[PDB]
Amino acid sequence: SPIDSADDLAKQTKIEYGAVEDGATMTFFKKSKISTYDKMWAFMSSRRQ
Amino acid sequence: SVLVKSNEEGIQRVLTSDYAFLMESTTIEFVTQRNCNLTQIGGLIDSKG
Repeated sequence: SPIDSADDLAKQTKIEYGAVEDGATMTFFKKSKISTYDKMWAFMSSRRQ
Repeated sequence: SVLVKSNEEGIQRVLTSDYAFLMESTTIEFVTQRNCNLTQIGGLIDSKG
């Protein structure tokens, strides 16, 4: 689907994503347990290389 | 059920059943260079020396 929802990023795995290494984008996504943000942290840390 | 004492019994289990075995990196390279019925999935998820 068109990815206008933030849950659509958790739905797909084709369109990959990254962020600048700030703790607001990395540490805040790591903790502060939201399930779609858990998916975001899982795809960021699993594709950290 | 999925806990394997050895390496090659896991090789027979991934060869026979609907089972996925986890090896580190180099034995994966050895069995993919050796056996043409097996393949690896994804990238290296850690950096063990």
